[PDB]
This record gives sequence, C-alpha cells and structure tokens, in this order.
Amino acid sequence: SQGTKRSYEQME
Amino acid sequence: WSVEDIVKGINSNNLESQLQATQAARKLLSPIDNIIRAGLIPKFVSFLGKTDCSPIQFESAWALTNIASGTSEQTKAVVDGGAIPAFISLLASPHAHISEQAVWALGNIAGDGSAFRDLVIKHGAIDPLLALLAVPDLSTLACGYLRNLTWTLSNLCRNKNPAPPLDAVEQILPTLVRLLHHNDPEVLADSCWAISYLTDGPNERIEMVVKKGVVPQLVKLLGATELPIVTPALRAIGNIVTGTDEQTQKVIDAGALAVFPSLLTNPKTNIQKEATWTMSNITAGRQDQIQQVVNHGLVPFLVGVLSKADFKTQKEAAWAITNYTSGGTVEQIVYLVHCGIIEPLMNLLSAKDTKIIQVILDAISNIFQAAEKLGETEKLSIMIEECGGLDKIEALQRHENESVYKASLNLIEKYF
Repeated sequence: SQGTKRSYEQME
Repeated sequence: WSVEDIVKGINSNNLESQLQATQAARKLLSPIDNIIRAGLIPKFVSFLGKTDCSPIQFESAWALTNIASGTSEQTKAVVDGGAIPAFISLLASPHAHISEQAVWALGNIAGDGSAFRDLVIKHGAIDPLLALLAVPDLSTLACGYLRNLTWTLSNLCRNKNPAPPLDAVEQILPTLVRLLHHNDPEVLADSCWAISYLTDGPNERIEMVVKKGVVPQLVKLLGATELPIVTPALRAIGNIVTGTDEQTQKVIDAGALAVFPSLLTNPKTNIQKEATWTMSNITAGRQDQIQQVVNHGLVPFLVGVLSKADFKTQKEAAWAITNYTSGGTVEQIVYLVHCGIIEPLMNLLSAKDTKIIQVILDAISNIFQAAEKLGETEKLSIMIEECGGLDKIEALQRHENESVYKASLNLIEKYF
C-alpha cells in the first residue's frame, strides 16, 4: 500500500 | 464641473474642449452611475484611440480605470463599453506611461473572474504583455511597471471554473520562470502566486509547470526571509507534491527537505500548517522518498508538531504519520516509534474530530501490522496502554461513526 495524497482544497 | 458641463465639453468637436472635460471627469471620479447614464464610457473608450493626443488618452484610461474598480455592473459597463480591446491596443504604445495604464487596467478586469479573464485573453492580450517583458534587461522597466506586469500575468493564471486555457498557460509559464529569478520581493511574490494557481489542479497542470524547470528556483525562494515570498512558494511546492511520485521526486531532488526544519518550527501558524501539509504528501510517497524524510532528520520535527501545535496543524501531522506508516517499511516504522510517536498519537484520540480519529486508528493498525512481523505485539500493546491509549480506544467503541467503532472494535478484540 501507500499513503494518501491530499490537494490543498482536500486539506481545508 | 457637474455632469452636464462635462457631457457638453466631451460631445463637442473641439479637441481641447474634449480634453478639458475629460480632465474634469477624471477628478470627479478621483457619481459613477450618472456618468454612465450620460453614456460617457464609450466616449472615454474612443478617446483611447486618439494616438495624436496622448494627454486625452491618459485622462480617459484613468477615468475608465476608476469606474472599472467599482461594482460588477460598472466594471461590465466599462467592459461592454469596449475597454478591453482598446487597452490591449495601447500595450504597444510608444508612450510608456500609457502602456503602463493599459497594463494596470487589464489587470483589474482580468482579476474579476474567469469570464473577464478569458475575455482579456481571447482579445489577445497575452502576446503584447509578454513582448513588454521580453527585454534583455528587466531593470530598464519601471519598478511599478514591472510589478503591474507581473500582477497582471498572475491574474491571467488565477481562478478556476474554468481554469485558464492550456495554450495561454503554456505561453505565460516561461516568463514566470524568469521572473522567479528577480530580486524585488513583490515581483517574486506575485510570480509565486501565479505558479501556485497553475499547480492548483489536475496532474496535467502540474506537469506543465514542473517540466519548465521551475522547481529548483521555487525551493530557493522557500528559504527566503520575506514571508510574502515564502507563503506562495510553500503553497506552490505543496501543490506540486500532491501529484505523482516522480513529480514529488523532483521537489526532493531540488533539496526542499533541508528547508523544512525551519518551516516546521516557524512561529507563523499558517506556515507551520502548510509545511506539515506538504510533509504529509511527501510521506504519502514511495519508500525511498519516506527514507529521505528520515535522513533529513524530519521525523522528530513531525513528532514535535503532532505534540505541541494548534489542533488543525496537529491534524496535518496525524496525516503525515498515517501516510508514513502506510507506505513505510517495518524498519522505518520502528524508528518512528523510537521517536516517541505513540503518546502524542494517543492524546489526539480524544479529539472531537471524527476524521483525525479515523486517521490515527489507521496509523495504530499499521504500526501493529509491523509489530506482528517483529513478534513484538505485546510490547506495543503494553506501550499503548501505558500512555492512556487503551482507555481511549475502548471509549471509541461507543462512537457514532461506523468506520470508527469498527476499527476500534477490531483493535480491541485483536490486541487487547
């Protein structure tokens, strides 16, 4: 497996 | 002068009467809807084409600029009056001060929304704008002029729904890269903001930017002292590492990780949060990329952030940890535990935020899977208990969220 990329809008 | 006096002077066939009147309309605006009601905006726009009279050109651009800085109805009045193609024509004016007025004006218009932005683009503003910046020495340009040109370009890059046309971004990008090598803080800031806008989208938008070779200069700007420079630089870097592993790799190879000990400990909350966000996406990468986080000695810094930061920054730290444990090796996870990750992780299990609970439980689950391959599950269990973790995990069995009570139930039955 591998970690989850989160875009800027996904952070906020 | 009152409105009627100006209307008479502007509508006369005497050029100097027209000039005097436009000067008066400038100072009044310096009663917008009464000016518009008299239909003076199309007069101002036509005066922009009087090449043989730069004074009335200047006065008109000024008047049109004031009205455009008002409400949406007034800005569209200026636009539907035809200010956009008129201003674009003045970009190549032999009068530099007139060209500058046109730049600033086109900048405000384009910065209103995607519609007006694309209108400025579709009337062909980009080529003459870039031509102005194609000089061998940027210092030949007025500092205010250069700043306005940069700010205008960033507005042409700004906004989604829809994002700017691909060909437009393609034409603008190399100029933005060169502006990143400037020394003026404001020029650097706007250029970085422009980059942050372009990297705020699908991987294809990221790839365009990264392929231009912009990353090494971004990383350098990341180390600047000026906060108005660091903030968009960090945003741009952050957006890039949301992409593919290889796009993220180019950030790493540029030496970005060396700046993060200062970023993660920066007194400004926003900088800390977005640096931690950035780290979370890097630990979401491959094992060799996670190892780079380790080698730069960033793990104790992440542990520090998870322990002693504001809650929303703590949440970003919890994401970094879980992403670490998802892709990391058993060896990388062991080192993580030795940096004292367990207690601050447990402390946040009592947070009222459902998302961070799910995220932390996933981290715990991943760490147990590593302990299993070590034959050290009991010791991990005892460690989690001794820092108040067991009490919190059990309380989470009566949680309202399905993912939470399932995971915590699983952990209890399985290891406790």
